[PDB]
Amino acid sequence: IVGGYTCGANTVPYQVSLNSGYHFCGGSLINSQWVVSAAHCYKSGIQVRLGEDNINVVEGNEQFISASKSIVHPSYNSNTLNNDIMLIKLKSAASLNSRVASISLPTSCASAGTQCLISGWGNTKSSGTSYPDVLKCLKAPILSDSSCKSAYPGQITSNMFCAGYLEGGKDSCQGDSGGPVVCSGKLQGIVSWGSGCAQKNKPGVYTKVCNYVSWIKQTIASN
Ligand SMILES: *[C@](=O)([C]([C][C][C][N]C([N])=[N])[N]C(=O)[C]1[C][C]([O])[C]N1C([C])=O)C1=NC2=C([C]=[C][C]=[C]2)S1
Ligand SMILES: [Ca+2]
Repeated sequence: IVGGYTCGANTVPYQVSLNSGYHFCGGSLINSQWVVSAAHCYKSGIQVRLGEDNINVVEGNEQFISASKSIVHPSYNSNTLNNDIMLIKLKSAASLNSRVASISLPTSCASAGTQCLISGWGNTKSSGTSYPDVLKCLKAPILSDSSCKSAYPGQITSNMFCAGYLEGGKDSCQGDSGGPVVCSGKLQGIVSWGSGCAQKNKPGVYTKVCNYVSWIKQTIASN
């Protein structure tokens, strides 16, 4: 997260870190046994880390649970990142508490202009590299589909939306993928991609979760 601020220990209880010997992507807890992340974050041997703040220090509120299965969206396209979403099941149910909580799925898609909270342990510099150990936060509005497609002509599908500021300086970045975009108490986006980080006229692109609620509910119910 570039241009954001330190969230505060466990102020984002649904935020999870996907670990394969090191943090490689973020994710969102949707219930005690399931996590939502980006399809491009898929890999074998994933360990979900909940209740984290400083990912390099065991502070006392974390729960490390191995994934038992991963399900990449049936229409995921690794080249264009269309349908960039995946489900990860925990080998054992997480113990839900105030610092480890699930985030609700959308009932309807959010409108442009709606303010959202984007979070992650990604790079904090737009022209360099500096990874934070504590969770970073960023308030960002959903941009019109017009400004989104204008910035990325021919690259935006109906399964993506842009959020951020066209002026640049504030945005998600590498290390944030798979992470949450929460608006009005619901998971509306998943950190997906973008042109560089926090660059003017190049806002962050996020998977549009509202288009997948049906798939998520049916998939988790059958697995
Ligand atoms: C993700 O943390 C980043 C998030 C980038 C957010 N960008 C924005 N908000 N301006 N995404 C990657 O860097 C993606 C994935 C690839 O398809 C290409 N790239 C683009 C164009 O954004 C990460 N994803 C990966 C990382 C490391 C290795 C593989 C995927 S970090
Ligand atoms: Ca920790």
